Amino acid sequence: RHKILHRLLQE
Amino acid sequence: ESADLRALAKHLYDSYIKSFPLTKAKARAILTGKTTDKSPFVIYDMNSLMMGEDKIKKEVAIRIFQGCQFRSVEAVQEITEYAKSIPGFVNLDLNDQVTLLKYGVHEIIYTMLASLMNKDGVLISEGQGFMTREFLKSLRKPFGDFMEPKFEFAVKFNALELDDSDLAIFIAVIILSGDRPGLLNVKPIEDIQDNLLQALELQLKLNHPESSQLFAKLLQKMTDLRQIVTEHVQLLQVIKKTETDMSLHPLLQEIYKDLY
Repeated sequence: RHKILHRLLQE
Repeated sequence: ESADLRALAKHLYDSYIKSFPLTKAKARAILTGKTTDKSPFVIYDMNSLMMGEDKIKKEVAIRIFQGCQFRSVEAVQEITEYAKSIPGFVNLDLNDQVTLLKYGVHEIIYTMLASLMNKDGVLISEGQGFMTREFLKSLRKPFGDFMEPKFEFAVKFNALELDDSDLAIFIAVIILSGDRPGLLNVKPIEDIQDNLLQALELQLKLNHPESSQLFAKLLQKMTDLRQIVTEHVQLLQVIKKTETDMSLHPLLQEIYKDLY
């Protein structure tokens, strides 16, 4: 869950 | 000491400038006329909206709402890059970074939307449109009620006369709120916030030495912001239910589900 938020953070 | 806090203020300001395309400085230059740029196309009604498709990117209320939706997603992305520049943020537990953004981004969206607003309307598409307040109220319900509380808030908030360099620190303080539901490890969040809050206070004394207790006025507004956010989640809860011909963007779905 929060895959996009995770993706934006890990970028 | 003072010097360290000034360096934090400046690091954040530089980072704010990079992360956010349209600053409050540009936005005020546009709104008062003092820029030498082409004035924003004014959208005061159904026809002007229609003629103004060329300057911006099913039924009207719904199309506006979905435009507002596109821009939010970009804001969330800009705010996320800005957070990652707040010293110590990326060293937090990743689930805590997520929680902080989840609960913070709309509070920063309303803070920063006020930069784009006067009592009559709001700049859109990076200052090249200007959508009037009466037009947004005139929308059929529930869409008429959507933006008006953001205008009410902006009007009071804009009275504090903050600039970009103040706002850069204020926004960081909001993101590092140790009382967000579900945080795993509060103490390191609070340690960073304590440091930002001292940096904000020093900044407000230096940059507005004739304004006394701006710092205190500004903290009181951090609670106003949670209201407008809760009020906003519930109107969106209503819109999710009473409307069908429109899907919420997935990123905004992440943020809003299990929220306040």
